[PDB]
Amino acid sequence: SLIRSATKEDGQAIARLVLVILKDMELPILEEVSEEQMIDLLAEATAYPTYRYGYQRILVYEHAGEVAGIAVGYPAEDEKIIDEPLREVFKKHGLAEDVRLFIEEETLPNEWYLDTISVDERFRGMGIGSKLLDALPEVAKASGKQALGLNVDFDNPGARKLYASKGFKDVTTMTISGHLYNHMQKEVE
Repeated sequence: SLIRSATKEDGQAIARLVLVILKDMELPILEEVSEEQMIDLLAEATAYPTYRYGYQRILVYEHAGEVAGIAVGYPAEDEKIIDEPLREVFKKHGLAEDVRLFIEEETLPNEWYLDTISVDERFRGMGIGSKLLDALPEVAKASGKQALGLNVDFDNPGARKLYASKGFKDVTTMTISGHLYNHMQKEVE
């Protein structure tokens, strides 16, 4: 029902969705910090313009006036600065600043890079991811980028078919933390 860019008040909702990703990565920080505290830390980092999951980097899909899914991405040149805000928030809260997060080696030069499309578990099976993805060319374009890019795991040929059908084309191959990926791009107006 509504697609809009995230606001500062979408912090907790974005943080809940991001928690799912962390931990699916099995980040060791989740053994040391409770879920509730991790959500608070993430939400606070959300308020930084440059954060990986900063609201300014995020498109929201609103279903029944509630955050149902988010699409998150950034210019490729921003990849080395995106995790700094979360390290700053950790330092503020007395935690070690050098928590293991993402390996920052996944983009190609000159794309708007799609980091994640995440759909709330309560709203699966409703087309939300695929609609968020339809909205993304205009985001790349407004960013001055002529390519929108992404990585799909080799063992996700279903997702890869989905992106193919939306105009994405295989461009390279990457290995990140043992997993192999197809890097795909779609040209933008």
